[PDB]
Amino acid sequence: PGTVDKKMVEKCWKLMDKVVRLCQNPKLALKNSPPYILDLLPDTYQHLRTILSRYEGKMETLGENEYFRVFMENLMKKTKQTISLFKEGKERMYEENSQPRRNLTKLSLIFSHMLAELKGIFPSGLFQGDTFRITKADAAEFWRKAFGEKTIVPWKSFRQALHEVHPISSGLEAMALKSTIDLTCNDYISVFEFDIFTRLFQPWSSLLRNWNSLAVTHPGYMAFLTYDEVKARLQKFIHKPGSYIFRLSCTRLGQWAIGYVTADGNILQTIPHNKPLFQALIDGFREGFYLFPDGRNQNPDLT
Amino acid sequence: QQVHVLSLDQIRAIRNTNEYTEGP
Ligand code: NA
Repeated sequence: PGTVDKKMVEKCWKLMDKVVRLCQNPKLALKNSPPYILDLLPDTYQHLRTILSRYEGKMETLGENEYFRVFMENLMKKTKQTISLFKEGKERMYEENSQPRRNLTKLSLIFSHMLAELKGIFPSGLFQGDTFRITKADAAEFWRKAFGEKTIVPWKSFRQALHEVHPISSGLEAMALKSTIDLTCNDYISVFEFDIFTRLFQPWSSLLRNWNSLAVTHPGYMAFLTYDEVKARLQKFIHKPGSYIFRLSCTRLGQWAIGYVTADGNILQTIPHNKPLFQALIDGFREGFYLFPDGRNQNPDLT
Repeated sequence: QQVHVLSLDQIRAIRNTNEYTEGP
């Protein structure tokens, strides 16, 4: 990706302004629940202003930084895709479950992940990638050994390095692994995305067996799903107490969110920060709460 | 009623929050 200068950033801001104006169309009636594009693009704008202010008089330093070059290219691309969604979608955008509205929700989730990453790498607007603290010690040691203090690596280099410790099946498993870890959908793995993935699928010692058991062969796992989409999806099981699904929390990145149908026909969502996901699912099954993953009668045996 | 469209630089994120409840 090319060098970033102030003129590229301001062009991106103009495109972002066009998106937030399109999204305020009263016929659209977007709900305010996270991930909310009308929160996320303004917050992204404000954080980018903070970054540019920290680099006043040294914009060349910022604009040559590899992570920032990739980030700005991706933000521009994804903002243009959102505009194209409105121009191709026209009145279909006003229908809640239309293809363009589902695409807008997926993009909203991607913008949320991008913002979180940007703040993890530039917490007060200054680049802090070289001292980024990976949460799990065994995962931190992997990154230090393979990549030093690097903040971002291409997917193919990341795959090759990870395969040395946790072998990866070629084909669709490798594709599914990439889709899980590449939260910002940019074909790179940042140290932030690595931190999130290794928190979600801890312990490191069995990382990809955990991921396979919780995300590939578990029908309860939902990729790129929001809180409101979980409520919608479980509505058809409101008559089947114990139906449940789980996904990444979008506002507490690195935490899981489990949605379930209660005995009195409510849909609740909970974040099991007290214990690992494996254990939350095991305990919830034994206690009668997490019985029917995505409404199915058979539940995986995580023992 | 007016529907005032706010610009990118005028929106202070509402930061509205989804309801997460204690484990069952
Ligand atoms: Na990525």
